[PDB]
Amino acid sequence: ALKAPVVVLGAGLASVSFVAELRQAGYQGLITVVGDEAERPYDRPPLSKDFMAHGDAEKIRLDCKRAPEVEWLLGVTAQSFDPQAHTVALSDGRTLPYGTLVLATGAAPRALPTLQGATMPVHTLRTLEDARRIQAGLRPQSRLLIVGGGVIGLELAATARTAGVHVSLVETQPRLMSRAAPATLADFVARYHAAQGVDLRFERSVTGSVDGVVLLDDGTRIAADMVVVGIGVLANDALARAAGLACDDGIFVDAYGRTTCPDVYALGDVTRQRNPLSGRFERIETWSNAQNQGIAVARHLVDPTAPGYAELPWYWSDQGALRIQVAGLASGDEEIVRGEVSLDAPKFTLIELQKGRIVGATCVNNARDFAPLRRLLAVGAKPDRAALADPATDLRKLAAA
Amino acid sequence: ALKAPVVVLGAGLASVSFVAELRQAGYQGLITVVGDEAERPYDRPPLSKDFMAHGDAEKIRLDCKRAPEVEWLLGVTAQSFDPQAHTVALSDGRTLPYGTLVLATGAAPRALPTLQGATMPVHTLRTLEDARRIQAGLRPQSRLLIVGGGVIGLELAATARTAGVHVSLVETQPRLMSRAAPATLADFVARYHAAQGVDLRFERSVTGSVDGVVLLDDGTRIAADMVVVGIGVLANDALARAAGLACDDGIFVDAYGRTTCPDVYALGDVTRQRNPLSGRFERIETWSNAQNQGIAVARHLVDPTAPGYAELPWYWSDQGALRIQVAGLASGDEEIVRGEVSLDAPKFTLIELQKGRIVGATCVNNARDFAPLRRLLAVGAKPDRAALADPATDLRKLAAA
Ligand SMILES: Cc1cc2nc3c(=O)[nH]c(=O)nc-3n(C[C@H](O)[C@H](O)[C@H](O)COP(=O)(O)OP(=O)(O)OC[C@H]3O[C@@H](n4cnc5c(N)ncnc54)[C@H](O)[C@@H]3O)c2cc1C
Ligand SMILES: Cc1cc2nc3c(=O)[nH]c(=O)nc-3n(C[C@H](O)[C@H](O)[C@H](O)COP(=O)(O)OP(=O)(O)OC[C@H]3O[C@@H](n4cnc5c(N)ncnc54)[C@H](O)[C@@H]3O)c2cc1C
Repeated sequence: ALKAPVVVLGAGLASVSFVAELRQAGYQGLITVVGDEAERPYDRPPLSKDFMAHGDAEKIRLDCKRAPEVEWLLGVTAQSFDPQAHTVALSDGRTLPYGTLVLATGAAPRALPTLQGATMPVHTLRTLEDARRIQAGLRPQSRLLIVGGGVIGLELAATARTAGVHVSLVETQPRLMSRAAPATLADFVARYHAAQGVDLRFERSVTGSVDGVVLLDDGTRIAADMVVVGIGVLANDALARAAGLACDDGIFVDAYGRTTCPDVYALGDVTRQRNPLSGRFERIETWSNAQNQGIAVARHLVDPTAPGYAELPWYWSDQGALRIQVAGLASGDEEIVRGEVSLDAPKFTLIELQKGRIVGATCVNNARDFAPLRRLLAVGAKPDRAALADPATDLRKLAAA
Repeated sequence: ALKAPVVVLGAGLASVSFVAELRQAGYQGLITVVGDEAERPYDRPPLSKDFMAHGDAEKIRLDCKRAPEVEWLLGVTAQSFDPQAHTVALSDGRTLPYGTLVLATGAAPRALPTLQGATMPVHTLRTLEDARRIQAGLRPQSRLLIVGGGVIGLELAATARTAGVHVSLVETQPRLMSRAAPATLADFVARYHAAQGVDLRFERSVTGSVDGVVLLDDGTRIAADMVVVGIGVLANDALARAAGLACDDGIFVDAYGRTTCPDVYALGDVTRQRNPLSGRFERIETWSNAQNQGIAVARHLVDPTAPGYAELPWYWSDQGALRIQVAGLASGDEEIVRGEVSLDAPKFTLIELQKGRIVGATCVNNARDFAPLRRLLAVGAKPDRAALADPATDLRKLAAA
C-alpha cells in the first residue's frame, strides 16, 4: 500500500495528475516531486500546435493547485536511487528518503546519427525549450525539412505551412503515422498535406549532410535551413535499469503501476503496459494515458479496494484544418466508413471491427461521434453492421447498449 | 560570524554572487536558495537590450556551477520569517531553519495607477516573462508608448525603434535619466533619441486612458498599441518590514550587509546603503553593486578579518549606437569635457570634479578611458585640471597616481 513519504521523479503530466489524485484521495502525507526541467509544469500537446502561433507559455501551464502542499524541486535531476536504502540521489548534492517511489520520467526524442555534425540547425521537439528554438526558425520562405511522418511531425508540417514556410517531409515507411493510425486515415492525411504544399517523400532515408544540404538514400539531396527530427521516442528508463527493475525501452508495470521492485511504481510515457484491446504490452505515448494512469495508480495506492488501471487508449491530433481523434486499434476484421472522405469538406468517421466487435474508431472533424464511439468501444459492443454504416445516431446506439 | 545553515531569499544576481563567493571562500556548510521565479537564474541587463533581438533566454543564464552543492528551490516564495525561531515559511507548506538568513529579494517596478483599467496592454519590465510579452508586441508600424525617461525606458526606446516601431516617451521631469546622470549627458541622449525618431514629451504626466488612447495632463492624447511603464522600482522589503527590521523603501544595512536584526543580512537592489562618495544612504540599483556587494558580504561572513563593502557605484547602458558608462556622482564643482559631443560621431568623456577631486565620470563610446577613470575615482585623485582637459592618456595619469 501507501508508505510515506512519497517521492515522484519527473514533473510532467503523469506526475502532476498522480500527486493531485493522491491529495484528492485523502493522502495527507509528505509528497516531493523532482523535475529536471526548470519550468513550471506545462502541457506538451500545445507545443506543436497553438504555441507555435502565440509563443505564450503561460497559456499552457498545468494546474498544480489541485495538489496542495507538494514540494516541487524544479531544475533538479534524480541521478539514481537505492531500492535497498530507499533513497534518491539528486544533482544538487541532496538525498531524499522515500517510502514509495514513483517514476514518471517520460520519454525523449530519438536522434538521427546521420545528421551528427550537420552544418544547419537540427532540432527534436519535446520540451518548451525545443519549441521556442524551432518557433524562432519558422520564418516565411525558409526551407524546413521534417524527418518522420508521425503525428508530431505532421502537426509541425501543418503549422509551418501556415507560417509560409516551405516544408519537405521524409518518411522511411510507405505511409504516414504508420504505427498509430488506420491506413485509410494515413492515406487521406498524406493527400491532405500534399494538397497543402508539403513535399512528401516516402521510403526515403537520410544518409548524411554536406554544406547545408541533406542527402537521401536515393542519391538525391534536399537543401534545408532547419531540420526537425521526429522519428519516435525512447523511454527515459535509465534509473530503473541501473536499479535492477525489468525494462526494455520502458519500465514494465502491471495494472497497479507496480514495477518488479517493491515500493517502486512507474507511470506515463516511460511505462510498457498491457493494451487491454490487444492483450500485448506496449508503451502507450498519449496524453490521456499519462493523466488516466496517474489517477488510477494514485487511487489504488490510497485504496487497494479500487480497481487497477483499465482505460482504453486514444489520442487526438490537430493538423491544420484537420481535427483528428483516434481510439483503440488501428485495424481489425473490417472497416466501416461513415460520411465522405473528401479533401474539400473533410468530415468522416472510421469504425474498426473484429468479428462483429468494435475495436477502434477514428473521427475527423466529427467530435460528436467520438464520445459515443468510445463508450461503445468501452463495452466491446457488437452493433448492427448495417445500422453502423447508415446515418444512425451513435449517441442513440450508444445509449441502447 | 557565519552560522549554519545559510538560507538566501531571492535567486537573482546578488544571491548567486553571494553563494558562489561563500563556497569559494571556504564555507562548506549547507546553503539553500529560495527563488519565487520558476526560472534558471538569469541576468536582467540583456532583457532591454540584446534579448529583445534574439529572444534566446539560454544566452542570459547566470553561472550557478561556481556554487557547488547548493539546493535551489525555484518557483517557491518565502512568505515570512521568524527571527526568534530562526525559520522561514515557504509557499509550498515547508519551513526552513536557518543559522544565517540573507535577504536578496531585489526590487519591483512601480505601477501607474492612472492606467489601472487601460483597454490596451500595459507592461512593466523586470522579469524574463515581462520581456517575452513585450518582445511579442514589438511589431513594425505599431505604436509604443513608454512612460518614464530612465535608462531602461530609453534602452527599450532604442530597441523598439530598431524594430521599426513608432515610439513616444513621456517623462514628468524636464530631462531624461534625471536621477543617475549628469545633465550634459541627459541633454545629448535626448537629442540623440529625438534624432532617431522618438517622440519625446517632457513635463507631461499620464492622467488616464479612454478606448485605447492615453491621456496626458496637458489635455492632449496619445493612441498606443502598447504601453510600457518604467518610472522606477520599489524595494521588495515586505518580509523585512513584517519581521521588524529597519526599512524605508529598502532594508538599511551597514558595510557588512548587517540589518538591525541579528543573524539577518541583506544584499542588492533591496538594500539602502551608504554611498561612499556622497556619504548618504541610498538604494544603489546596479548590476555591479548586486555582484560586488554579494561578494564583499560573503567574504566578511567567512572571514571577519576581511573589510566591509567599499566599491564605488557605476553602471552602463546600451542605447542603440550609444555605449554609455557612468561612474560616481552625476555632478560636482566643475565638469571637464574631453572629445566632441557630436550627434554624428558620438565619442566623449565627462569628468565631474568637486574641489579639484574627481567624483564622477561618464564615457560614451570610449571604454578605454572608463577603466583608468574608475581607478582615479577610487583613489580620490586630484589631477591637473589642464592635463585633464587636454588629450593626455588617462591610463598614464592613472598609472602615476
Ligand atoms: C510536441 C508534442 C505534442 C504532443 N501532442 C499530443 C496530442 O495532441 N495528443 C496526445 O494524446 N498526446 C500528445 N503528446 C504526447 C504527450 O505529451 C505525452 O504522452 C505526455 O506528455 C507524457 O507525460 P509523462 O508525464 O509521462 O511524461 P513527460 O511529459 O515526458 O515528462 C517526464 C518529465 O520527467 C523529466 N525527467 C526525466 N528524467 C528525469 C530525472 N532523472 N530526474 C528528474 N526529472 C526527469 C523529463 O524531462 C520530463 O520533464 C505530445 C507530445 C509532444 C512532445
Ligand atoms: C530590464 C533591466 C535592465 C537592466 N540593465 C542594467 C544595465 O545595463 N546595467 C546595470 O548596471 N544594471 C542594470 N539593471 C539593474 C540590475 O539588473 C539589478 O541591479 C540587479 O538585477 C539587482 O540584483 P538583485 O540580485 O539584487 O535582485 P533581483 O534581480 O531583483 O532579484 C531578486 C529576486 O528575488 C525574487 N524574490 C522577491 N521576493 C521574494 C520572496 N519573498 N521569495 C522568493 N523570491 C523572492 C525576485 O522575484 C527576484 O527574482 C537592469 C535591470 C532590468 C530589470
